[PDB]
Amino acid sequence: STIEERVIIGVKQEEVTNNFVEDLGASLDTVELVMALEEEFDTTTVQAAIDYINGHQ
Amino acid sequence: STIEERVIIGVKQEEVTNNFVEDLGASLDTVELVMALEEEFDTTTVQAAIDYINGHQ
Amino acid sequence: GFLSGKRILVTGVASKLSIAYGIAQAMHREGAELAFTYQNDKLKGRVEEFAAQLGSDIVLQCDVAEDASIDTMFAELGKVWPKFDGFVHSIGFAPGDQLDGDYVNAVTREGFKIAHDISSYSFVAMAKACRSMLNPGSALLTLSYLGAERAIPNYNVMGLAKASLEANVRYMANAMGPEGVRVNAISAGPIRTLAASGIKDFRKMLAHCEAVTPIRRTVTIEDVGNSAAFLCSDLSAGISGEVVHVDGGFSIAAMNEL
Amino acid sequence: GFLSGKRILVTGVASKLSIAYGIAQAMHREGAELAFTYQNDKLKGRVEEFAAQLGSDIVLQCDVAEDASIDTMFAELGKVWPKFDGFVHSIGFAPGDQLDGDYVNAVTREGFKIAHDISSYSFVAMAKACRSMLNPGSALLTLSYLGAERAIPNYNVMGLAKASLEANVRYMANAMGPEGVRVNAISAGPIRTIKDFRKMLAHCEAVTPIRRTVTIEDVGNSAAFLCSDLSAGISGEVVHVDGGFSIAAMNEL
Amino acid sequence: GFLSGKRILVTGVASKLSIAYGIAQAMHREGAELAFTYQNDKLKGRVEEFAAQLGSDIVLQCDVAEDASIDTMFAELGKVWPKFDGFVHSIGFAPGDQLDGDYVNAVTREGFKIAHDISSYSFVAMAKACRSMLNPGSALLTLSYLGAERAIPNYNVMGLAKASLEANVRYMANAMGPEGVRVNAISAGPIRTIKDFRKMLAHCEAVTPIRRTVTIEDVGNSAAFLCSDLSAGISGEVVHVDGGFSIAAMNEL
Amino acid sequence: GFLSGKRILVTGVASKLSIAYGIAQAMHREGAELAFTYQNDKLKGRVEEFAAQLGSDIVLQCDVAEDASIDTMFAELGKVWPKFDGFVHSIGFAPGDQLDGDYVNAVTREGFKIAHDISSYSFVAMAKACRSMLNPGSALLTLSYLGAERAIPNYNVMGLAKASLEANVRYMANAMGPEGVRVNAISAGPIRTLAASGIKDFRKMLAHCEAVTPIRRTVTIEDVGNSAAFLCSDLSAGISGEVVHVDGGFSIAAMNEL
Repeated sequence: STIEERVIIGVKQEEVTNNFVEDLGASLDTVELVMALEEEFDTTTVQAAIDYINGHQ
Repeated sequence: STIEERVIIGVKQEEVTNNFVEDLGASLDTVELVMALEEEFDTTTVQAAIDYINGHQ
Repeated sequence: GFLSGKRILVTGVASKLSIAYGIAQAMHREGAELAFTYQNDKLKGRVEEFAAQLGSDIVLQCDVAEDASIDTMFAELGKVWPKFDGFVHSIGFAPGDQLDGDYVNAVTREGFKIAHDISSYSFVAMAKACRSMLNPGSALLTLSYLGAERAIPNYNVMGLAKASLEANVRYMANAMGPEGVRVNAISAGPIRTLAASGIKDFRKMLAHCEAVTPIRRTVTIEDVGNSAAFLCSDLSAGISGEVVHVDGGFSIAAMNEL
Repeated sequence: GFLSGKRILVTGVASKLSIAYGIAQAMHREGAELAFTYQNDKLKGRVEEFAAQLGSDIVLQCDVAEDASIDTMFAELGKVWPKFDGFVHSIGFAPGDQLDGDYVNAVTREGFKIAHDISSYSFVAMAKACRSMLNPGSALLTLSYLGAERAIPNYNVMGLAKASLEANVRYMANAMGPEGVRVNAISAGPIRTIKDFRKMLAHCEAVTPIRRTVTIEDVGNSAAFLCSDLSAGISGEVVHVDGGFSIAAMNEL
Repeated sequence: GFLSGKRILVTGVASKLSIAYGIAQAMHREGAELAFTYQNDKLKGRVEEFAAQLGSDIVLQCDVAEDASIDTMFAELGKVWPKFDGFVHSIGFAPGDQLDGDYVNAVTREGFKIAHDISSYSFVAMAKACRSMLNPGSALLTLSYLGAERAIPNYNVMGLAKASLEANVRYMANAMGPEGVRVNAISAGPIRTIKDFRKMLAHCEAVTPIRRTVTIEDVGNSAAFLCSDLSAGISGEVVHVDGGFSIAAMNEL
Repeated sequence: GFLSGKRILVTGVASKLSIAYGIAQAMHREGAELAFTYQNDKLKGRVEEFAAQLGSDIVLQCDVAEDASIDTMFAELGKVWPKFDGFVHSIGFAPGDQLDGDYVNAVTREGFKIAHDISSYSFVAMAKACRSMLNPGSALLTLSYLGAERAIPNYNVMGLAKASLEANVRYMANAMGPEGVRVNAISAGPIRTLAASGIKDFRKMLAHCEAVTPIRRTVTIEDVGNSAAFLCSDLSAGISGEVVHVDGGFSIAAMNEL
């Protein structure tokens, strides 16, 4: 599970471009996402699948 | 108001023969009848319009 | 009691053998502090005696006919109560010629206006007037009758007004819910009163109804009082926009030699 | 058709898209003779066009707020139809401010008064005016909405008015029943008659059991049935013509 | 007529006085093609007479307690009508002891089981069996009674069964709606179909708004409407065909 | 408390975050003495802990499937309680394949029999079994759901069973009324539970429902508990054959971006 391979993070594998609310389509749907990624790392776009969650912890 | 004239006691004047539930047509309809006659005298058929309510008081 | 901490305004108390007195009685019993309103000036007597007997100095004239009078009343009530917990709407009236015989015959545009204005709009008018005085956890309650849901002889335009009132309940509960006010109604069975104990039609009626009501009696002002108290307490936090039937089961039965 | 021999007065015809029009068209198709009313001179010509497309030239001025108007209108109709077989009541109004935002905020004594007067009272006001004109077997019909039965946002004081109207149906049915008159209502689903209503309707088609909204045709046919002798066993009823919308719940989920 | 082009299966035809017969007769009149079912051999001949008086000779054995019977019957109907347009469900039963006296005393686990099985489950049991046979625009109809909605003496476990049935209407309407099927019920008033019922009916005519009881004709016509395209906007509904009886209260007084 | 003097049998308690526990909790709080029933043997543990925590030694196996078991249970309950004041029916079940997708597809004759027998007949079976143990002023209560009155996806044959149960209420209230037993139901809104906190479908559902419920939250087991307690107390003497909605107003609203 690489930096891109791990970040868990409703979308088709291919459609989910490493490029959440707008294009990717990842009210409360976006909230349980953080809660799920927060658990497995024990720590606008889909940019944080690399930016926020690699440097931090 | 004679013995027959007084005894107050739903029926047409003429139809109400001095002769309550059966023929005369005078569940609870017959109950308020005693209560009304009991007040103005302060004491099966329509026989008591003479029998019970003349000797008694 | 379970209303300890609650201040409840209570409308239309005018007699001890009455739904509205039964409500006040039960609410006082449950440790609620009370206020009261009265109609014309020639009633301040009785109402002040009733209120005093239920631990209240707060008696206030009001005439829901007029918006003016409702604001005045609430400005005044504001002095002693800066912010309370709800009120009981026990107000309903139709020009007497409306309740007489055939409804299509009897009804008139005027009879309609009054009945609806007094019996239904008054409820919301008073809600508008004290919206911001009302605490979270507040509760409002009005009184209705089977005549809203079924055609009952003579009840005539009151049925329509009551149906309006029952919808008002729903809409009020939906507007005022977001800021913690529950709104509800009791649809009360018939109740023995000096008035009803003064007409063979009503007397024989109430007697017949007794025979066909499942619990085999008419409900009492006490029965209504308890349900009311509950509906204004935090015990009924789950309940809003509901019309609770308090008629011993009468309405849910049919052809009981009915 | 099953209305042949009947004479029916239709109110509320204002455009070819009117519910009232779908009703009149269904009744025409089914053999009814028709008469129409109009609100004010502005709409006279329009209604006259509509009346003609539907086999009729009886077209009477009426404003239901005024007792006199109502009484006049039935007097005039008297000349042509000394005895008709009922009417369709498709009239509802509440001052526009009433119908937007928080209900307790929006509602006012005047709004409430007008709504119930036009939307509810006018129904029995008209029955009153023409009681002795109606044949046995007559039928009266009004139009209602789920806002009577449930709190719907913005519908506000109209809910109360419609609730009053549905009770009116019941008391009228009970009063007039003994002299051979029936009285009923259709509670119509929303009809694709300002993104306010474009999304609403779209979600609507998706949760309504028949998976579309109802048309003025669907309403018209049910209306025609309820005013005919086919509905002889039905009175004081509020029939839901909404493809089942209102008997479904939380069908988003 | 407004049923021309439709094929409708009718259950519960047992005498010329049957509700089911008034229904079939109305549908025949209105141009429907019909098919009928019978319970057991005893009644075969009778139904065959009735089917013939109403333009049909499709007459199939069916016992709705048995899954196999139901499945067979629709297989057979398959040959003639590979695709029909709905059916009328006029089947209700509860062991006779269930239907007399205090409800809690009378009711038993077996009674309850049978009542709900025949009176309520059989309705969806039949839908299940013929789902893929039904055209878009189909309509299914069952018969119900006010005992569903109100406690009526002696009606006992039938009330519960009818209540289950009316909910069944709603869930069936919601399920089958997307593939163009509608599902509804008529709640019929008591029909003059042992002083038990002679007084009951007499007081009934007096408190029913239309001042008479309803006939199998009144029911038949409403039934025919609800199974036709005229009722396209109506689904999941329980229509009261009781002349308004149930919307009236304490009209003795 | 307002249930002081009442002995109430309480069924289907099996977890603290539950309607049935919330009811028992609130009834104990109101000074009612309690008894409990449990299903299979491998549950006597938890139920005995729950009961003890609410001041009760009376725990009793029961399986409403069987008439035998209900009579046994009541013969036993007879020993400690020769004559009580009512029970709470919190029993409902459908074979799990019934609640899955399209109802016409899903339903079967068997699924129907069980669901109705367990969810509706059980209620009356228990009434039949203790009719003569029940004091005047008694009250019975069952639990229902909006699915009785409306078609709700997946709820499937449970809707029918619940509708049966709601009619049972009416008929029971009418049979048992003459000898002083009130019978009623609560139709409860959805409630957060470990179970519902374990499915994105339910989680996002309960969240959405919250947004459209007039009081802007789901009711709580506590909310239901209070209404229940009331409906079994002499405070609700006016009320019989009623299905009280305890869902914060959800059912009386529509198109609330629903």
